[PDB]
Amino acid sequence: KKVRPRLIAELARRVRALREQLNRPRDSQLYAVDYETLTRPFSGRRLPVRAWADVRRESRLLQLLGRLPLFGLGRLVTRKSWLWQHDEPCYWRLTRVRPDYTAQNLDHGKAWGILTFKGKTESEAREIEHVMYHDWRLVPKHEEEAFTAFTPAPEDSLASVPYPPLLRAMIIAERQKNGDTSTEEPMLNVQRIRMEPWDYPAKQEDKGRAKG
Amino acid sequence: RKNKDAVRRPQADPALLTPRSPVVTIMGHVDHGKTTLLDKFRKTQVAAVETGGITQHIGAFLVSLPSGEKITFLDTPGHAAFSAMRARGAQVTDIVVLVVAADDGVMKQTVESIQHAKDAQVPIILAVNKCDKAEADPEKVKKELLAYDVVCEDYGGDVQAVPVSALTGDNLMALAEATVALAEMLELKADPNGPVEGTVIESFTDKGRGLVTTAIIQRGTLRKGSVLVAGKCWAKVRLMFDENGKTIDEAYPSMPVGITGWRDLPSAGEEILEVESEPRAREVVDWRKYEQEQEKGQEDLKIIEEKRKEHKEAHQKARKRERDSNVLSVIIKGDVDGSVEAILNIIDTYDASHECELELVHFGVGDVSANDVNLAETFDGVIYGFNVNAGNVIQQSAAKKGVKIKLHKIIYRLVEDLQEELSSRLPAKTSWDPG
Amino acid sequence: KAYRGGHLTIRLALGGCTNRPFYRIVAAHNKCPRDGRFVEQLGSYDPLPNSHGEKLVALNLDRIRHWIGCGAHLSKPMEKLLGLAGFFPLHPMMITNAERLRRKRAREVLLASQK
Amino acid sequence: FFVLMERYQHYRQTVRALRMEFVSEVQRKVHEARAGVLAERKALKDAAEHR
RNA sequence: AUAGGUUUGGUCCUAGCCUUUCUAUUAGCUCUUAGUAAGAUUACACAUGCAAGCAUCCCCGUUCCAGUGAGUUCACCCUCUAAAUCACCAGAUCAAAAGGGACAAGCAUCAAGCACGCAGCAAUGCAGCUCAAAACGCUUAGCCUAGCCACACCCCCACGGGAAACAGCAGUGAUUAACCUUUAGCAAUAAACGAAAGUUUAACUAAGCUAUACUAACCCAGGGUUGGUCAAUUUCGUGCCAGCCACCGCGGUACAC
Ligand SMILES: Nc1nc2c(ncn2[C@@H]2O[C@H](COP(=O)(O)OP(=O)(O)OP(=O)(O)O)[C@@H](O)[C@H]2O)c(=O)[nH]1
Ligand SMILES: [Mg+2]
Ligand SMILES: [Mg+2]
Ligand SMILES: [Mg+2]
Ligand SMILES: [Mg+2]
Ligand SMILES: [Mg+2]
Ligand SMILES: [Mg+2]
Ligand SMILES: [Mg+2]
Ligand SMILES: [Mg+2]
Ligand SMILES: [Mg+2]
Ligand SMILES: [Mg+2]
Repeated sequence: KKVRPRLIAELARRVRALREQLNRPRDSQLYAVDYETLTRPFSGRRLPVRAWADVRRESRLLQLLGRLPLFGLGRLVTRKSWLWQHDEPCYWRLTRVRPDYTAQNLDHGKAWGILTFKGKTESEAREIEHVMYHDWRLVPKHEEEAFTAFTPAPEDSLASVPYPPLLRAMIIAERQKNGDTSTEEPMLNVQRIRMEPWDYPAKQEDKGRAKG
Repeated sequence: RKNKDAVRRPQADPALLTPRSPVVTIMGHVDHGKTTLLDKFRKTQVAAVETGGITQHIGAFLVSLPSGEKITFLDTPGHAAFSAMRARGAQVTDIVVLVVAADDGVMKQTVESIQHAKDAQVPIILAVNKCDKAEADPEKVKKELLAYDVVCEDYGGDVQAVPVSALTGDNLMALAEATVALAEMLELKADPNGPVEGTVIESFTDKGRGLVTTAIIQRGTLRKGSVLVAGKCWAKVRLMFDENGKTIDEAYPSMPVGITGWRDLPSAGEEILEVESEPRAREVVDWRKYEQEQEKGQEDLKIIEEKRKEHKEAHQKARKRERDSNVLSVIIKGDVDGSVEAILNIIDTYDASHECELELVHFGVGDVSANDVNLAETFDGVIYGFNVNAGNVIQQSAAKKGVKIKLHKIIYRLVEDLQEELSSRLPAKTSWDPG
Repeated sequence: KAYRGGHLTIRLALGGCTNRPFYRIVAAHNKCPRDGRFVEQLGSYDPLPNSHGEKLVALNLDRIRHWIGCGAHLSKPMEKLLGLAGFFPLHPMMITNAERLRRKRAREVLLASQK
Repeated sequence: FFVLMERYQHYRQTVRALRMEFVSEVQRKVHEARAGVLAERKALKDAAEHR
C-alpha cells in the first residue's frame, strides 16, 4: 500500500491546463465558417444541412451590431427562426456587448440583453445564446413600437388532467381501502408544470465552450 | 477407406464451351530480353527495377492488346536454376513465345525451353530479339533451331519466326498480331460455369494477407466464398486480387488471380479444384494426406523390414554423437515456394558428399523466424534467406545463439556463398558445381 | 468503475437465448452495460406469447415510482410498456404508429378493392 | 408533424406532473422514516426502556 | 471414499505411489442430422476494411460500449464530501478524491527495517516507530464473478521521450500442443444526439465455422480394452528378441507382445 507518486502525471496535467488557458482559441477562430464548403475551418467540421441556407443568406448578431453605434446597445434584435416560427413578437433588448476585436470586422463576440418571447419579457438581462448562429435580424429604430405591439391572449392553461388509467384506479383503490367515501375524481395538477417551447433561449452562461 | 477425393471435372461439352483468352508464356535464355519484351507489351518498365537485372519469379500479367483482346503473359525466369518454374510455365501455357537473342543464337536454356514446349505440346512462336545490334542473324538462328526441330515458315516449318527489338520496341506490333492469329487458330475455349479449375503459379506468405497463391483459372468462374482445394491444402476464397492488388469480383478462365485464405500453403503448379463446402473440402484434404501417408508408410515398411531382417539374422545366429566438421547444416528460407524449390533442386544436385556433406535441416517460405534460428542453433547450422527479411530481434537472437543468417537477393550470389561455406568446411576449393 | 457523469435509467436488459428474447426491467446506471450491473430489478417482460397468447409483464410499481422520484430516466421501450399498462399516458409515438398503421392498412385495402 | 409535436408537448407535461408527484412522495417517505411521530416515538420508547 | 493394487519366504503396523470417480485442454483413430451454449496459446508484430455521430450552425458525444489479465491486497464497510440526475430548486439518488478499518499463495536459507514516531501554534524538543502473534524482502496470481480491480504500445505516470501502436470486430505473420467469418442489419434492447419524426453504432440482434459441451433424433459406428486391481480372448507368428504396462508385471518354444 506504500504509495509511489504520480509526479509526472500531475505535472503534465498542470502543463496541459496552462497550455489550454494560454492558447485558448478566439471566438472568431472557433465560430469561423467557409461559405463554399460550409465547414468551420478551425475544426473542419461540416454544418448541418438544415443550416446551409440560413448560413448563406442571413447574418450573425455581431455581424449586424458592428454597424451600430455602441453596437446598437438598447436596440431590439430578432432571429429569422423566431420570425418564421412564432407570429407573436420575439426579440432581445440588447444591453451589453463584448466583441472579438481579433476578428477582422468585429463580427463575433458575446452579447447580453433582455429577452421578449411570445410577447412576454424577461425580468433581468442575461447572455444571448446562439450569437454565432446565422439567423439574426435587426429591428429598425422606426417600426419598433409597431413590431413590439402585442396583447396577451386569455391565459389558457388547464388546472388538472386525468391520471393515467392504472394510476387513477390505484389511487381510487387506496382511498377506498383507507375508507375514504370521497367520489371525487383524482386529477393530476399541471399548473406548476409550465411548458416552455423548445426554441425558448437557454441559459447561455452555463453553456460550454469549444476546444482545440 | 472410401475414396472421397476431388477430381478434375470431365472435359466440358461443346455446348458449355465458350471463348477464352490465351495464355502465352515467354521463355528463353538468360538476359535475352524476355522481361524487356514483356515490359514493352505491358507499357510498364520493370526491367530497370530488378535485383541483379534477373527474373527470378514466374510472373503473370493480363495484358490488353490495342485491338481490345486480352492475353495472359507468363514471364518465366531464364536462369539455369529455375527448371521447375520453366516446366510449370510450359505446362500451364497455351502458347510459348521462345525469345532468342540474334546476337547469341540458341543456348542451353533455349533448348530446355523448346524441350518443355514439346513436352507440354504447345505451339511455339519464335521471337528473334536484339535484331538491332550488329551480327544479328535471324537466318542463322532459324538454321540452328532446325537442329532442335523448331522449323520456321521460311523453311516450310509451322513455327512463326518474328524479328523484333524489345529495346527499340520495333516489330512488336507484328509479334502481337502473330500471337492473336495463333490464338485464333488454336480456338481456345472453356466452360465459364461450374466448379472452378485452376493451376497454382506461385505461393507465398504475406504478413497482412496470410497464405497467398497466384493461380490461373482454367475452367469456371471464381468468386468470394468459393471453397478451393489444391494438393493437401484448402481455402475459402477471402480476397481475389490482380497484379496491381485491385480486388476483382470474378476470375474468368485464363485470368491470373491472387487468391487469399489458404489454410495451408499449396505447392507451385498444383491443381486447384472447387468443392461444395468447407466440410467436403476438409474431407478431400484428409483423404489426400492419408494417401500420401500410405505411400510413405509403404516405403517406410520396406526400410523397416530391411532393418528387422538384419536384426533377426543377427540375433538368431547368437542362439548423441559429435557432428564432424565436414557437415554443413543449412536452413533454407524463400520468398515463394518456387524459390524454395529452386534452391532445393540446386542442393539436391550435390555430388561432393565425400569431402563435405550438405544436410538440409529445414526449409520454408517467409522471413527467418525464431524457430529457424532455434534449428540453426541446435544443429550448428547456417540459415540462407532468399529475398526474405531478418528482423532486428531475430538478428540479435541469432548473434546471441551463434547462428549465421545470410540473406541474399540473387540465386547465383546465394550459390556462390554456399560453395564458399562448403570450401570453408573443407580441410582449398570445393569440387561440387551448380552449373 | 468511476463513471464520469451519467444518471439512472429504468430500461429493459435483454437476456434469454438466441431467438428467445426476454427482458429484465432494471434501474441501472445509464452508462453501465445493457446486461451489466444494475441498481435494482423492477420487473420483467416476456415478448414471446405464452400458451395463453399473453405477453407477461411484471412491474414493481412501488419501486418504479421510487426510482422516478429519485430521478431515474425512462427508456423509450419502458415508456411504451408503461403507457400500454396505463401507468403512463399512451406514448405519442405509440399513437402515431397506430395512425400510420391505419393509413397503410387503408391504402392496402383500397389496392385490394381496386381489383 | 404538428399533431406529433402537440402530442409530445401534452405527454411531457403530464409525465412531468407525474414525476413531481413521485418526487414529493419520495421526499415525504424519507422525511417520515427520519422524523415522523412513529420513528420519534419508537426512539424515545427505546431510550426510556434502556434507562 | 463403501474403497482397491503394490513392500515380505510369510504375517501385522506405518507409509509412499498408483487404480476406480468428475471436469477442462491437446493429440491419435473415427463422425450423420437439428436446436442451444462456448471458442487465438501469447500484454509479441500487424496489411486491409469497418468500429462516432447527432443537429438549424452553439453545445452535447467520441471518458460510454466493446477488449485484455501485463501489473496487483486502489475492489468491501464507516466518516466526509466533490462531480452527475431529480424541467430552476429540493434535500433524494448515484458516487469520485480524502480519512479510518478489513482485504491472496509460497519462502524465516528474506530477521532485522534504517527514520520507518510523537509533542508544540510556531520556534523547536523528546528518540522514538514496525517486527518471530512474521515487520523489511523475493517469487507467484487478476479477484471475493448479477459482477468487480487494473491496463490501454513501452518509459508505473506521459509535460517529454522511445516511436508510430487491433488487449474494438473480422483477419494475418510469428509463437504454442492450443489456430472461428476479412457475414448482414440497425428489425429488437442499450448507448449518443435531436424538441421531434428520426440518424449513427463490428454494442447488440440474426446468421457463418468448430463433436468443446448440453438437449433431440437416424429405419448411418467407431475408439479402447480383454493377466490382477477391472467387464471381457480362440488359433496362429515370435521366443528375454520384436514389443507391451496407470501400479504389480509379461516375453528364454504367451489368456499380458
Ligand atoms: N541489344 C539489345 N538488347 C536488348 C534488347 N531488348 C532488351 N535488351 C537488353 O537485354 C538485356 C536482357 O533483357 P532482360 O529482359 O533483362 O533479360 P531476359 O532475357 O528476360 O532474362 P532473365 O533475366 O533471365 O529474365 C537487358 O539489358 C535488356 O535491356 C534488344 O532488342 N537489343
Ligand atoms: Mg530478364
Ligand atoms: Mg478429440
Ligand atoms: Mg500475471
Ligand atoms: Mg539456501
Ligand atoms: Mg501507459
Ligand atoms: Mg498490440
Ligand atoms: Mg481482433
Ligand atoms: Mg496465423
Ligand atoms: Mg482450442
Ligand atoms: Mg505361440
